[PDB]
Amino acid sequence: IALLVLAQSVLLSVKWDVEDPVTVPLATMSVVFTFIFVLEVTMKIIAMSPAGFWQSRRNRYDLLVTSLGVVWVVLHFALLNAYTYMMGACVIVFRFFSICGKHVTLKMLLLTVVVSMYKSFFIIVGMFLLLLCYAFAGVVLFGTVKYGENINRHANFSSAGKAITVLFRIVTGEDWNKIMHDCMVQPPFCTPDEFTYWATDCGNYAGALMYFCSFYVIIAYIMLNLLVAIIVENFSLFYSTEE
Amino acid sequence: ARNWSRGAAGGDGQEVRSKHPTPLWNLSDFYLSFCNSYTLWELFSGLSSPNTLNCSLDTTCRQCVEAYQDYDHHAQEKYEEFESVLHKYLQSEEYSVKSCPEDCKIVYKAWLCSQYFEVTQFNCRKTIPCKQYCLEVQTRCPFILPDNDEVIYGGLSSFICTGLYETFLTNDEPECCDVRRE
Amino acid sequence: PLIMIRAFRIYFRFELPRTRITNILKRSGEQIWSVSIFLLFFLLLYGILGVQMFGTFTYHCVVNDTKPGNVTWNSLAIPDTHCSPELEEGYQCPPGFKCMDLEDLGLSRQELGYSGFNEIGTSIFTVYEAASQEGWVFLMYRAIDSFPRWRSYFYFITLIFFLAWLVKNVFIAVIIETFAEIRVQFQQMWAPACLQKMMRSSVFHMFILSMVTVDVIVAASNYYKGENFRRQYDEFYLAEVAFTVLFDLEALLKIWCLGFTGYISSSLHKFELLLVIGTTLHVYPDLYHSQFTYFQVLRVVRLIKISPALEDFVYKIFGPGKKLGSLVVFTASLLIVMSAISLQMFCFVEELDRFTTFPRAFMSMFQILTQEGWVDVMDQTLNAVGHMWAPVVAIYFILYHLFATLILLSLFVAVILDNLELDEDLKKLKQLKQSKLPLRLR
Amino acid sequence: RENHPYFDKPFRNFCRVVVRARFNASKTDPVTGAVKNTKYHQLYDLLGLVTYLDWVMIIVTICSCISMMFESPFRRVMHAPTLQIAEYVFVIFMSIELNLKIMADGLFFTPTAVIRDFGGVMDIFIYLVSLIFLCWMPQNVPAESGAQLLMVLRCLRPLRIFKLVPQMRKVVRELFSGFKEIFLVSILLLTLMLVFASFGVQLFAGKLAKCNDPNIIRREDCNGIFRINVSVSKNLNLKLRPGEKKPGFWVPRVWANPRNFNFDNVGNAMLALFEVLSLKGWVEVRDVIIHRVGPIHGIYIHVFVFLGCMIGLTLFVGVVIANFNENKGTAL
Repeated sequence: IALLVLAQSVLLSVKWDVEDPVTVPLATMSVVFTFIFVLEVTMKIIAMSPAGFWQSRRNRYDLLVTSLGVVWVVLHFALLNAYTYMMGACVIVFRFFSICGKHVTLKMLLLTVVVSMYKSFFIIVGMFLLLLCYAFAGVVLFGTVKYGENINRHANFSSAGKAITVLFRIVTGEDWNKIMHDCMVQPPFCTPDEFTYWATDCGNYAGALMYFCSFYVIIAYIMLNLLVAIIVENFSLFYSTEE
Repeated sequence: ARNWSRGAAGGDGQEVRSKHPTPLWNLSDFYLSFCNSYTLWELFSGLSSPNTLNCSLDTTCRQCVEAYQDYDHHAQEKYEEFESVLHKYLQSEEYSVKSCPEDCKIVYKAWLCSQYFEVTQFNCRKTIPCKQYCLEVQTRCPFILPDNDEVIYGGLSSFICTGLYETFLTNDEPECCDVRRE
Repeated sequence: PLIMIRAFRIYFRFELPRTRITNILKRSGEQIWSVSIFLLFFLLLYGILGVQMFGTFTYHCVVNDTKPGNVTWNSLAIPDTHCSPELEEGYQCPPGFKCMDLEDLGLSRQELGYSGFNEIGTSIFTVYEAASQEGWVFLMYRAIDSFPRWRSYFYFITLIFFLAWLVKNVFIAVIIETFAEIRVQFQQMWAPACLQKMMRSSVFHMFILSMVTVDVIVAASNYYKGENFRRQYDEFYLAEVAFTVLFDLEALLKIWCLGFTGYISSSLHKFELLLVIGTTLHVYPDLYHSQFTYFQVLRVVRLIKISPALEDFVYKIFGPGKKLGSLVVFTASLLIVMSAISLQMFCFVEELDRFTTFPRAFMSMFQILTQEGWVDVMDQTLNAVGHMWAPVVAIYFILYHLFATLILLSLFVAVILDNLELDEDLKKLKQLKQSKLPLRLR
Repeated sequence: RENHPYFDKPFRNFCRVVVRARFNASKTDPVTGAVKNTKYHQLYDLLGLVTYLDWVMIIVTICSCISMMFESPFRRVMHAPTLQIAEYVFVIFMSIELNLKIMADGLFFTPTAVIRDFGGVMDIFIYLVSLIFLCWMPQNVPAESGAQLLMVLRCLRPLRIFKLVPQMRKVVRELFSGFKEIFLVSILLLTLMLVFASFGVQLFAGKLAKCNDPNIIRREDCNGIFRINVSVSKNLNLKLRPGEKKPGFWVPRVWANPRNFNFDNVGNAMLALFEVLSLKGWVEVRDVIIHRVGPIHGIYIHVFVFLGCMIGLTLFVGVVIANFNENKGTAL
């Protein structure tokens, strides 16, 4: 069964279309493999109790996977559209997600991931909220940016959802240099401003020197290792080899 | 006189086409098609390196008139390449909500007729510095850094005209007509 | 060049026996094996999910007039966008410029980069390219205007929340735990009168400190001032020679009045004698602002005597001297090893440039080392190496990159955790020993 | 309780009833009243980690953020009737809570007050700014005067969510717990910054400039409009036809330094050092200093980053994991 669940997952080699003549007999082959699998799941639920099959997690997860697989089989033979193969890709991902019952060490590291994700309610929403506020301050001054290859049409200082995405880029440590060095725009590279910071496009000369260090030196050196330390304190408690 | 936004023969002047406009003209009224903004006779009067009115005074001028159209063609090559590059762009206008690419091209060609043709000319009906045109480009066009293949460039864009120790009106203010919308 | 490891025989012998060595190497090898197959299982998961998620990335918006016989970038636009024929997917550019396929136009799978999600190994290499921590703008800038909003943005936020920020960092925890095992095994192992008025007073130390601060503010105060300079007689030079001969006469006074046997016993006075020699040789004209300008800029380390807190932190960052200097020596050694092996394997196939000097191979293994872009080197080699002979040297570069970067830097942060914790004896003595608002009120 | 003549600034019952509304966290049985080993607990614990008035302040902050998300430079706030309800409701309910607080006890003279650190002062500073921004309404301000410092502090809002939530309060206590420790570490990093900035201005001053057009080598000849190619695609490796030229256009020749970095003064050399201190964008500058100024010069930047990014960044990430052993409880 451990080699059949790996032989099932290698059929995602080709991006699934409705014209490739070599993925439909392999689709029929995976239909036969899911028929063998649901035969084995039926003999397993007639092997032991259904009550303990319900009290355990992996058993009822596999029962959900087999129910979604059989409804995938009957809806592929009823509808024949691409949405059937999309939810078939989804149940194949759920089948590869049923890797939990055989190994002990990968589970200890997914439990490390589980207590990483549940417990850490502290600093993920801190980082989201600070990238949100810095998006607001990018709007309240630096809102109209001149263009290059860095500041493209995909992440610029216009909308603060798009400036959530700009902050979300700048926190990652890559190329924040010429990001900051696209909007320091002063004469003789600017139009003379008299009364309004909106109509015209201009960049700060020294308030940017204040601002971008005020953003970067306090979180973007020290809080990513706090997330590292989250994975460290999830690691030393749950992982064990032979003692 | 009449400015050369229109007119074919009743516009105080003729469009040059061949070696026909000037055998022996004491007064010249001929304008051009390419850089009509810059007047021909005042160009001769101020600075005219190939041949000029005074040179003839002490057919030479028509000889350099043909060279002038050829130089204009060269200028057309510069302008044409710049417009073509903008054609294969998708951020030509969207780059800024204030500045416009049309103004960028008009001041581009203006500076092309400012530091390829270094002429001071009267009759412009306006007094504005000439070299300033390059600075004008710096304020109406976005940053387009060139390929770093030959030499690595630390964020230095290609459109920029000035820089360290460049001729950006340094102790000189040549006067000529400017053409802009706003 | 592995012969130089033959020169490391005296220090490969240790004070503890080989059974503990083999036990820690076998258990840490099991640890790196298990965490690395967790990585490769998530890598195969993201590979098949990117093959299902993404398509053939040849669907640019280049004008339909493209000459197949003369395929060149001139037709293609500078800020090129990509349009995919599928409705409500790829953003469409203003009319007049229709979009056609580029793979059908006479290009193969090699000339259009090595990134992509068509097959298994290309998607493996693409998901391993996006863990570079640098220039992942590429694939997301390809995927924003090819696939719609929630699909692209959800896959890329889960990729950056999982692959780059969580499982980059589980190996840090691994090597932290192996040094914790090293910690528990190492716990299981065991006129002269100026000496009376100037050396005792505090005016001379603040005098020479103010001299050092005015030296470091006069040496860096010289910006451009045009292109007119003459180093034989100019400001910030005769003052520099004046302060230099002042420091030389002061050091001669310190060596005459104190002696010689009280000068060697300090660990920084030999550095002060080397400082004196370096500032004596730098103020010669031939060696002014030359290669030997090492010994003018590092006078800032004299300022260490302002606060004792930073001095005890320096004492806690150093400790003994067989754990942090031996490590920079052995990183230098393996750097020389790997630059020599790359210089030996890539000077006979002649399909890689930047190979003039040993500096260039040093910079090549340095850019492998330094978490930066290392796919351009294989993009410039493997398109000229061949078709059937690519994946073996690919996974050789993968193994070299991974044995130099993802472990060695985590070896540094784990050994700095070993350096910054206390010792396992003073902890027990402090355990057995444990058995403003006055200003506000004022 | 004594030594204040202006104590208890202006009934005294209603506000103290409405502020100390002690909602129950865990509802118990009417028999014994023990701890709750039941499924439905996390909703009622998320419901009631603060008071109900503090719940309405958290709700109006989050809805003001998601409404104020669709701010844009051409989607204004101060002109339209649609979006002014944020400032109105924000100012008015702050005035309600602050009039309740100053009617109740006072401002700072009581120990029941929140003001011992960041919280009270930051509340009253955000309230002064938001009061004088609800009253000002200019429809034309440029980038030239310093009152927009006011307007850049107008959106420091979520340093007040760190006040009311005690968990967020304790992690921002953690965030300034080692701030003095990392002040000393920043002094050490600043000394490395100063010594290499002195190194940069001691060797490279005015030497990074060269002709933008590679072909020409002398400044005397640095005059005219040369032809510059324009970058098309870094990743593609297309081979140009024999009789074709890369796209480009005609530009003047200039002897100019790079934009992003230079080492002529201490400030811009310090900006170059800072930009390479994050370990990105660096092989550009490395290949510049190898290619142009000398083959003997880039090795100094090699040994500098080999000392910097391995002894200062690591001292950061080491003294903070040591401090996380200190404060989260794995120290002794």
